[PDB]
Amino acid sequence: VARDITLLECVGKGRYGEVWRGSWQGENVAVKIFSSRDEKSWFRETELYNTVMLRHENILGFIASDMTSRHSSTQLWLITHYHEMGSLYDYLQLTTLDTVSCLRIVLSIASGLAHLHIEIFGTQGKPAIAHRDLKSKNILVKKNGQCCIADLGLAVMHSQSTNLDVPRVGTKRYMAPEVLDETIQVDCFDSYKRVDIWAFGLVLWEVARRMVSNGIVEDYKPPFYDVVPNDPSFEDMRKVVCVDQQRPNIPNRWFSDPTLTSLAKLMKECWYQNPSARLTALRIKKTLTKID
Ligand SMILES: COc1cc(-c2cncc(-c3ccc(N4CCNCC4)cc3)c2C)ccc1C(N)=O
Repeated sequence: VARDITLLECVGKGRYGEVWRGSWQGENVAVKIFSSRDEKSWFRETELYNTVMLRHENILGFIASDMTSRHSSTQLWLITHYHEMGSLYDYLQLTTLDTVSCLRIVLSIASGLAHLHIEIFGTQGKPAIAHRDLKSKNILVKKNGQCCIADLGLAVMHSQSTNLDVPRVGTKRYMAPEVLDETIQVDCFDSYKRVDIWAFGLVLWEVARRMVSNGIVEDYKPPFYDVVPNDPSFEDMRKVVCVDQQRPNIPNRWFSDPTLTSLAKLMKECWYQNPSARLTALRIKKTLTKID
Protein backbone atom coordinates (compact mmCIF):
# COMPACT_ATOMS: atom_id res chain seq x y z
CA VAL A 1 0.00 0.00 0.00
CA ALA A 2 0.93 3.68 0.23
CA ARG A 3 1.75 3.18 3.91
CA ASP A 4 5.39 3.10 2.72
CA ILE A 5 5.39 6.84 1.97
CA THR A 6 7.27 9.64 3.73
CA LEU A 7 5.37 12.95 3.88
CA LEU A 8 8.13 15.56 3.65
CA GLU A 9 6.56 18.97 3.00
CA CYS A 10 3.12 20.53 2.55
CA VAL A 11 2.87 22.35 -0.78
CA GLY A 12 -0.85 23.21 -0.83
CA LYS A 13 -3.71 23.74 1.62
CA GLY A 14 -7.35 24.63 1.07
CA ARG A 15 -10.95 23.56 1.43
CA TYR A 16 -10.33 20.40 -0.61
CA GLY A 17 -7.77 19.21 1.94
CA GLU A 18 -4.00 19.26 1.55
CA VAL A 19 -1.35 18.29 -0.99
CA TRP A 20 2.00 17.05 0.30
CA ARG A 21 5.30 16.40 -1.39
CA GLY A 22 6.33 12.91 -0.33
CA SER A 23 9.01 10.32 -1.01
CA TRP A 24 8.21 6.76 -2.05
CA GLN A 25 10.97 4.30 -3.00
CA GLY A 26 13.44 7.11 -3.63
CA GLU A 27 11.11 9.09 -5.90
CA ASN A 28 9.20 12.29 -5.16
CA VAL A 29 5.42 11.94 -5.21
CA ALA A 30 2.47 14.24 -4.59
CA VAL A 31 -0.05 13.13 -1.96
CA LYS A 32 -3.51 14.69 -1.76
CA ILE A 33 -5.13 14.19 1.65
CA PHE A 34 -8.90 14.61 1.43
CA SER A 35 -10.80 15.76 4.48
CA SER A 36 -13.79 13.56 5.23
CA ARG A 37 -16.06 16.30 3.83
CA ASP A 38 -14.53 15.81 0.35
CA GLU A 39 -14.91 12.02 0.36
CA LYS A 40 -17.02 12.15 -2.81
CA SER A 41 -14.41 14.31 -4.54
CA TRP A 42 -11.82 11.70 -3.56
CA PHE A 43 -13.85 8.81 -4.97
CA ARG A 44 -14.70 10.66 -8.19
CA GLU A 45 -11.11 11.68 -8.92
CA THR A 46 -9.99 8.17 -7.96
CA GLU A 47 -12.59 6.50 -10.18
CA LEU A 48 -11.41 8.47 -13.21
CA TYR A 49 -7.85 7.26 -12.58
CA ASN A 50 -8.87 3.85 -11.21
CA THR A 51 -11.72 2.72 -13.51
CA VAL A 52 -11.63 4.98 -16.58
CA MET A 53 -7.85 4.46 -16.72
CA LEU A 54 -7.32 8.16 -17.40
CA ARG A 55 -3.78 8.65 -18.72
CA HIS A 56 -2.28 11.28 -21.02
CA GLU A 57 0.99 13.18 -21.29
CA ASN A 58 -0.84 16.37 -20.24
CA ILE A 59 -3.05 14.93 -17.47
CA LEU A 60 -1.65 14.55 -13.97
CA GLY A 61 -0.31 11.01 -13.67
CA PHE A 62 -2.06 8.74 -11.21
CA ILE A 63 0.08 6.50 -9.00
CA ALA A 64 -2.15 5.08 -6.26
CA SER A 65 -5.24 5.73 -4.18
CA ASP A 66 -5.75 4.59 -0.59
CA MET A 67 -8.60 4.74 1.89
CA THR A 68 -8.47 3.27 5.40
CA SER A 69 -11.52 3.73 7.61
CA ARG A 70 -12.31 2.65 11.16
CA HIS A 71 -14.95 3.99 13.52
CA SER A 72 -12.11 6.07 14.99
CA SER A 73 -11.19 7.99 11.82
CA THR A 74 -10.90 7.74 8.03
CA GLN A 75 -8.00 8.75 5.79
CA LEU A 76 -8.29 9.48 2.05
CA TRP A 77 -5.09 9.70 0.00
CA LEU A 78 -4.63 10.26 -3.73
CA ILE A 79 -1.03 9.75 -4.88
CA THR A 80 0.32 11.07 -8.17
CA HIS A 81 3.59 12.13 -9.75
CA TYR A 82 5.24 15.25 -8.35
CA HIS A 83 6.07 18.39 -10.35
CA GLU A 84 8.78 20.42 -8.63
CA MET A 85 8.16 23.56 -10.69
CA GLY A 86 4.65 23.78 -9.23
CA SER A 87 1.49 25.24 -10.69
CA LEU A 88 1.27 27.38 -13.80
CA TYR A 89 0.15 30.17 -11.45
CA ASP A 90 3.35 30.02 -9.37
CA TYR A 91 5.52 29.51 -12.46
CA LEU A 92 4.19 32.50 -14.43
CA GLN A 93 5.02 34.83 -11.53
CA LEU A 94 8.73 33.92 -11.57
CA THR A 95 9.28 33.43 -15.31
CA THR A 96 8.96 35.23 -18.62
CA LEU A 97 8.32 33.41 -21.88
CA ASP A 98 9.49 33.32 -25.48
CA THR A 99 7.78 32.15 -28.66
CA VAL A 100 8.68 28.49 -28.14
CA SER A 101 8.16 28.12 -24.38
CA CYS A 102 4.81 29.94 -24.52
CA LEU A 103 3.51 27.74 -27.35
CA ARG A 104 4.60 24.57 -25.56
CA ILE A 105 2.63 25.67 -22.50
CA VAL A 106 -0.48 26.73 -24.42
CA LEU A 107 -0.55 23.80 -26.85
CA SER A 108 0.17 21.44 -23.96
CA ILE A 109 -2.95 22.60 -22.11
CA ALA A 110 -5.14 22.44 -25.22
CA SER A 111 -3.95 18.87 -25.82
CA GLY A 112 -4.80 17.77 -22.28
CA LEU A 113 -8.16 19.55 -22.34
CA ALA A 114 -9.18 18.07 -25.70
CA HIS A 115 -8.26 14.54 -24.61
CA LEU A 116 -10.42 15.12 -21.54
CA HIS A 117 -13.34 16.40 -23.64
CA ILE A 118 -13.25 13.84 -26.47
CA GLU A 119 -15.10 10.57 -25.95
CA ILE A 120 -13.37 7.31 -26.94
CA PHE A 121 -15.12 4.04 -27.79
CA GLY A 122 -14.16 0.39 -27.52
CA THR A 123 -12.64 -1.74 -24.80
CA GLN A 124 -10.07 0.98 -24.01
CA GLY A 125 -12.40 3.93 -24.59
CA LYS A 126 -13.29 6.75 -22.22
CA PRO A 127 -16.37 8.89 -21.66
CA ALA A 128 -16.34 12.60 -22.38
CA ILE A 129 -15.03 14.50 -19.36
CA ALA A 130 -15.56 18.12 -18.33
CA HIS A 131 -13.10 19.58 -15.83
CA ARG A 132 -15.28 22.38 -14.36
CA ASP A 133 -12.44 24.12 -12.46
CA LEU A 134 -9.87 25.01 -15.11
CA LYS A 135 -7.47 27.76 -13.99
CA SER A 136 -3.76 28.49 -13.70
CA LYS A 137 -3.53 27.07 -10.17
CA ASN A 138 -4.84 23.68 -11.37
CA ILE A 139 -2.23 23.36 -14.15
CA LEU A 140 1.26 22.09 -13.35
CA VAL A 141 4.47 22.97 -15.20
CA LYS A 142 6.70 20.00 -16.04
CA LYS A 143 10.49 20.19 -16.18
CA ASN A 144 10.45 19.62 -19.95
CA GLY A 145 8.48 22.83 -20.57
CA GLN A 146 5.00 21.30 -20.97
CA CYS A 147 2.02 21.35 -18.62
CA CYS A 148 -0.54 18.88 -17.30
CA ILE A 149 -4.05 19.38 -15.97
CA ALA A 150 -4.45 18.41 -12.32
CA ASP A 151 -7.51 18.67 -10.09
CA LEU A 152 -10.31 16.37 -11.33
CA GLY A 153 -12.37 16.26 -8.11
CA LEU A 154 -15.17 18.26 -9.76
CA ALA A 155 -15.13 16.66 -13.22
CA VAL A 156 -18.28 15.30 -14.85
CA MET A 157 -18.65 12.53 -17.41
CA HIS A 158 -20.91 11.78 -20.36
CA SER A 159 -21.08 8.54 -22.33
CA GLN A 160 -23.37 7.19 -25.04
CA SER A 161 -26.00 6.01 -22.55
CA THR A 162 -28.67 7.78 -20.51
CA ASN A 163 -27.33 9.23 -17.26
CA LEU A 164 -24.07 13.85 -13.11
CA ASP A 165 -24.67 17.17 -11.33
CA VAL A 166 -27.48 19.06 -9.60
CA PRO A 167 -24.80 23.79 -10.05
CA ARG A 168 -21.83 26.20 -9.97
CA VAL A 169 -18.93 24.72 -7.98
CA GLY A 170 -15.97 26.33 -9.76
CA THR A 171 -13.67 29.24 -9.00
CA LYS A 172 -15.87 32.31 -9.45
CA ARG A 173 -13.12 34.37 -11.11
CA TYR A 174 -13.17 31.86 -14.00
CA MET A 175 -16.93 31.27 -14.23
CA ALA A 176 -18.44 31.76 -17.68
CA PRO A 177 -21.30 34.19 -18.37
CA GLU A 178 -23.96 31.46 -18.57
CA VAL A 179 -22.95 30.34 -15.06
CA LEU A 180 -23.09 33.83 -13.57
CA ASP A 181 -26.24 34.46 -15.64
CA GLU A 182 -27.66 31.10 -14.52
CA THR A 183 -28.51 30.75 -18.23
CA ILE A 184 -26.39 27.58 -18.44
CA GLN A 185 -28.24 24.56 -19.84
CA VAL A 186 -27.40 22.19 -17.00
CA ASP A 187 -29.00 19.31 -18.94
CA CYS A 188 -26.69 19.56 -21.99
CA PHE A 189 -23.22 18.11 -21.43
CA ASP A 190 -21.69 20.40 -24.07
CA SER A 191 -22.68 23.21 -21.70
CA TYR A 192 -19.89 22.16 -19.34
CA LYS A 193 -17.37 21.74 -22.16
CA ARG A 194 -18.08 25.33 -23.21
CA VAL A 195 -17.55 26.46 -19.61
CA ASP A 196 -14.06 24.92 -19.77
CA ILE A 197 -13.32 26.77 -23.01
CA TRP A 198 -14.18 30.05 -21.28
CA ALA A 199 -11.77 29.20 -18.45
CA PHE A 200 -9.15 28.08 -20.97
CA GLY A 201 -9.47 31.47 -22.65
CA LEU A 202 -8.61 33.22 -19.39
CA VAL A 203 -5.56 30.98 -18.96
CA LEU A 204 -4.40 31.81 -22.48
CA TRP A 205 -4.58 35.49 -21.50
CA GLU A 206 -2.59 34.81 -18.32
CA VAL A 207 0.19 33.07 -20.26
CA ALA A 208 0.36 35.51 -23.18
CA ARG A 209 0.98 38.48 -20.87
CA ARG A 210 4.24 36.76 -19.87
CA MET A 211 5.59 36.14 -23.40
CA VAL A 212 8.25 38.76 -24.12
CA SER A 213 8.16 40.46 -27.52
CA ASN A 214 10.03 43.50 -28.84
CA GLY A 215 11.69 43.75 -25.42
CA ILE A 216 8.42 44.21 -23.51
CA VAL A 217 6.27 41.96 -21.32
CA GLU A 218 3.37 42.27 -18.87
CA ASP A 219 3.49 41.54 -15.16
CA TYR A 220 1.45 38.53 -14.16
CA LYS A 221 -2.08 39.35 -13.06
CA PRO A 222 -5.20 37.22 -12.62
CA PRO A 223 -8.10 37.47 -15.08
CA PHE A 224 -10.12 40.59 -14.28
CA TYR A 225 -7.44 41.91 -11.92
CA ASP A 226 -8.44 45.49 -12.75
CA VAL A 227 -12.22 45.36 -12.14
CA VAL A 228 -12.82 42.91 -9.26
CA PRO A 229 -11.34 42.60 -5.78
CA ASN A 230 -9.44 39.63 -4.44
CA ASP A 231 -11.72 36.64 -3.83
CA PRO A 232 -14.59 38.20 -5.82
CA SER A 233 -18.16 37.34 -4.91
CA PHE A 234 -20.68 35.80 -7.29
CA GLU A 235 -22.39 39.19 -7.71
CA ASP A 236 -19.10 40.96 -8.49
CA MET A 237 -18.34 38.60 -11.39
CA ARG A 238 -21.88 38.75 -12.80
CA LYS A 239 -21.62 42.55 -12.91
CA VAL A 240 -18.30 42.55 -14.77
CA VAL A 241 -18.96 39.66 -17.17
CA CYS A 242 -22.71 39.78 -17.79
CA VAL A 243 -23.93 43.33 -17.13
CA ASP A 244 -20.80 45.24 -18.13
CA GLN A 245 -19.75 42.46 -20.55
CA GLN A 246 -16.10 43.03 -19.69
CA ARG A 247 -13.25 40.94 -21.10
CA PRO A 248 -9.51 40.98 -20.38
CA ASN A 249 -7.94 43.86 -22.28
CA ILE A 250 -5.48 43.01 -25.05
CA PRO A 251 -2.23 45.01 -24.82
CA ASN A 252 -1.31 46.82 -28.02
CA ARG A 253 2.10 45.11 -28.05
CA TRP A 254 0.48 41.73 -28.79
CA PHE A 255 -0.28 42.83 -32.35
CA SER A 256 3.40 43.51 -33.17
CA ASP A 257 4.11 39.79 -32.66
CA PRO A 258 2.70 36.99 -34.86
CA THR A 259 2.35 34.46 -32.03
CA LEU A 260 0.65 36.88 -29.63
CA THR A 261 -1.73 38.01 -32.38
CA SER A 262 -2.83 34.44 -33.10
CA LEU A 263 -3.36 33.85 -29.37
CA ALA A 264 -5.41 37.05 -29.12
CA LYS A 265 -7.86 35.78 -31.74
CA LEU A 266 -8.01 32.39 -29.99
CA MET A 267 -8.81 33.95 -26.61
CA LYS A 268 -11.56 36.16 -28.03
CA GLU A 269 -13.10 33.11 -29.72
CA CYS A 270 -13.23 31.49 -26.25
CA TRP A 271 -15.13 34.46 -24.79
CA TYR A 272 -18.30 34.80 -26.88
CA GLN A 273 -21.28 35.44 -24.63
CA ASN A 274 -23.02 32.70 -26.63
CA PRO A 275 -21.50 29.33 -25.61
CA SER A 276 -22.38 27.67 -28.93
CA ALA A 277 -20.15 30.25 -30.66
CA ARG A 278 -17.02 29.27 -28.72
CA LEU A 279 -14.29 27.09 -30.19
CA THR A 280 -13.90 23.45 -29.20
CA ALA A 281 -10.86 22.03 -27.44
CA LEU A 282 -9.89 20.15 -30.60
CA ARG A 283 -10.03 23.16 -32.92
CA ILE A 284 -8.00 25.16 -30.39
CA LYS A 285 -5.39 22.40 -30.50
CA LYS A 286 -5.34 22.41 -34.31
CA THR A 287 -4.99 26.20 -34.51
CA LEU A 288 -2.22 26.17 -31.90
CA THR A 289 -0.39 23.37 -33.73
CA LYS A 290 -0.22 25.48 -36.91
CA ILE A 291 1.45 28.50 -35.25
CA ASP A 292 5.11 28.91 -36.22
C1 LIG B 1 -1.86 14.40 -5.81
O1 LIG B 1 -2.87 15.12 -6.53
C2 LIG B 1 -2.48 16.44 -6.98
C3 LIG B 1 -1.13 16.81 -7.01
C4 LIG B 1 -0.76 18.11 -7.44
C5 LIG B 1 0.60 18.52 -7.50
C6 LIG B 1 1.50 17.69 -8.14
N1 LIG B 1 2.80 17.99 -8.27
C7 LIG B 1 3.29 19.13 -7.77
C8 LIG B 1 2.49 20.02 -7.12
C9 LIG B 1 3.09 21.22 -6.62
C10 LIG B 1 4.30 21.19 -5.91
C11 LIG B 1 4.87 22.40 -5.44
C12 LIG B 1 4.24 23.62 -5.70
N2 LIG B 1 4.84 24.90 -5.22
C13 LIG B 1 4.12 25.75 -4.21
C14 LIG B 1 4.63 27.20 -4.22
N3 LIG B 1 6.03 27.28 -4.02
C15 LIG B 1 6.77 26.47 -4.94
C16 LIG B 1 6.30 25.01 -4.95
C17 LIG B 1 3.05 23.65 -6.43
C18 LIG B 1 2.49 22.46 -6.90
C19 LIG B 1 1.10 19.73 -6.96
C20 LIG B 1 0.16 20.68 -6.24
C21 LIG B 1 -1.77 19.00 -7.87
C22 LIG B 1 -3.12 18.63 -7.83
C23 LIG B 1 -3.47 17.34 -7.38
C24 LIG B 1 -4.95 16.92 -7.34
N4 LIG B 1 -5.29 15.51 -7.32
O2 LIG B 1 -5.80 17.73 -7.35
